[PDB]
Amino acid sequence: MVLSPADKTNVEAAWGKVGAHAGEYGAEALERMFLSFPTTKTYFPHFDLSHGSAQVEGHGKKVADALTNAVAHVDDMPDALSALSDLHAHELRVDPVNFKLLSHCLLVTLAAHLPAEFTPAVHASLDKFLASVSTVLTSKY
Amino acid sequence: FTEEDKATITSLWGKVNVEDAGGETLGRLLVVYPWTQRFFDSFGNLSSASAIMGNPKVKAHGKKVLTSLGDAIKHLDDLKGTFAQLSELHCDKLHVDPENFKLLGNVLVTVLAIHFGKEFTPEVQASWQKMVTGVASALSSRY
Ligand code: HEM
Ligand code: HEM
Repeated sequence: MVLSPADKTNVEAAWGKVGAHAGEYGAEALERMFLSFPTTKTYFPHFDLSHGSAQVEGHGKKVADALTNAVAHVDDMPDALSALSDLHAHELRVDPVNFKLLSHCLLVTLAAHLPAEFTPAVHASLDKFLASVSTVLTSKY
Repeated sequence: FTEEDKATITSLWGKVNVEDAGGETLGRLLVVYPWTQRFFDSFGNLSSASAIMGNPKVKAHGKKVLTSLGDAIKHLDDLKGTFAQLSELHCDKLHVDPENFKLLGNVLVTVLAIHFGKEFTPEVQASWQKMVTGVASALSSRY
């Protein structure tokens, strides 16, 4: 989605409040996705996907760190995310539905931990932001 | 639905404030997915997030939507039959594209996460995703 100036500032403030918990929330979002949408597990056949798995916690930190980088580059996400799109679109060929599933589970995780920060307006801006990340990661450009 | 799913859905719903969650769910639908405002023009001014969330008609309708979902929890093995008439209404009279039923369900799940916090565990969410998937499929059935 195309982000407004208000969307960008909303995302920066919300993700800033995530702060040091970013890695923790990324792993929780992954666990939520694997349990609610078990077809997503077929992309991780080499992972231990049980609860508390070291691989899932390490991967949640990677995803969260990538989102933090995307927030810093919210005005030039295609360039900033080119290597990541190369992995997800060219190598892994992730079906775009899966980005909607992870994005939903990220929002649920933020709602469960930061209810006061997760206002309707911020919810709307984060949804647009994650859809824009998802579009880049599913494009070959 | 597993028996575990049915117990989790029934248990959690008994703790939901339906009026609060209903208004918050419909309001968030309209804020987050703004084209859905077109279906509710009779509700008045939906031109900003705070105008939507404080609109008394949005809150009243949201209560009716969640009350319909709460009534369906007594019929979890026959959601198709329970929602057949409402499926016709949303298709033939309201012309709601069925993708929007999935969106409403996902907003409801986020609102439950807001309300229940850590208690809305990954396992509890998975039962509720089955719920909103089944509701959306039942409302789409007559399309
Ligand atoms: C917001 C969306 C996403 C972000 C920011 C993201 C981020 C990342 C990052 C940073 C990596 C590691 C890249 C590297 O080490 O070079 C990665 C790898 C990977 N991603 Fe994603 N990802 C997203 C969505 C998804 C989805 C939806 C799936 C599939 C359901 C997926 C499947 C994978 C897999 C299988 C790997 C390789 C993991 C491994 O072998 O260790 N990603 N992702
Ligand atoms: C879980 C999904 C949904 C449920 C359970 C649900 C349920 C209901 C119910 C119970 C009514 C009242 C019908 C009556 O008065 O006889 C209604 C009406 C209506 N619904 Fe839905 N609905 C859902 C999704 C949606 C969505 C996604 C939209 C549009 C984006 C929508 C648009 C409408 C409209 C416009 C009305 C008429 C409101 C009025 O002017 O009074 N519904 N729905």
